[PDB]
Amino acid sequence: MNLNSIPAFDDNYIWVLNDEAGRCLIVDPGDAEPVLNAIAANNWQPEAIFLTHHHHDHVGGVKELVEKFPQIVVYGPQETQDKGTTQVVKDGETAFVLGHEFSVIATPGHTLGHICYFSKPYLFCGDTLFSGGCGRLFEGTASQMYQSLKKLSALPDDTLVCCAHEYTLSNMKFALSILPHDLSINDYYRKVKELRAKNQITLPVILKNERQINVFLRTEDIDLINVINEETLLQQPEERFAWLRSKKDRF
Ligand SMILES: [Cl-]
Ligand SMILES: [Cl-]
Ligand SMILES: [Zn+2]
Ligand SMILES: [Zn+2]
Ligand SMILES: [Zn+2]
Ligand SMILES: [Zn+2]
Repeated sequence: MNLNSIPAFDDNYIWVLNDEAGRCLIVDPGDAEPVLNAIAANNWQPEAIFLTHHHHDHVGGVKELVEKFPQIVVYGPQETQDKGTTQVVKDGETAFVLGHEFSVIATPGHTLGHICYFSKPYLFCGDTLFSGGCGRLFEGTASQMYQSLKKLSALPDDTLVCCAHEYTLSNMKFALSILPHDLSINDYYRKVKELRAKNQITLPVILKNERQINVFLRTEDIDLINVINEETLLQQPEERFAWLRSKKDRF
């Protein structure tokens, strides 16, 4: 398969995988217009849409896409049944698309019903995991997001993190506000700053690298533990997650 990105709105990406014949899988199409344009420009043959969660910026384009291409199957969680899903998927299920079996992983936190899709190496993790960050907890608890990120981080090292928003630079500025001396975070911040200064996409990222630069994946890293403890004594990695997530909310 071949990966493509379609920008939408201010900072969304609509990921598309295509096979050699041009059949395609479209992930979280919040705006149909750039998707329809890309389908036509590339002569793609739409097969499926994957939805990760119910927010407008991920689902708004479904109706128009399926009107133009009624053959599309729309896979999504129960919380998207009223957003155009025609095949519900749940934790531990799979969807067979473009000749590949995608695993479905429930990741409550950003929304309660958020799911991620994985077919090695591609991880479509929506708004759960971002490069350098994680989703805001609009519906779920910090415990849920902590457990969700633990599952995603346990995927293979070569996983390509295909998240939905170009938030990487802001995420790294937050990281430096917590760990200003951390060399890996500083180096990745500079790389990202330069990509964005040239208007270049920062995604996808390799999970092995991501774990080293993402404070939300580092709650057992002694360096982060120690810096947090200079302000608030915390012994549980899950507590460090909630402390970080609340700090980021205010940043
Ligand atoms: Cl809104
Ligand atoms: Cl978010
Ligand atoms: Zn393959
Ligand atoms: Zn969202
Ligand atoms: Zn909104
Ligand atoms: Zn979003």
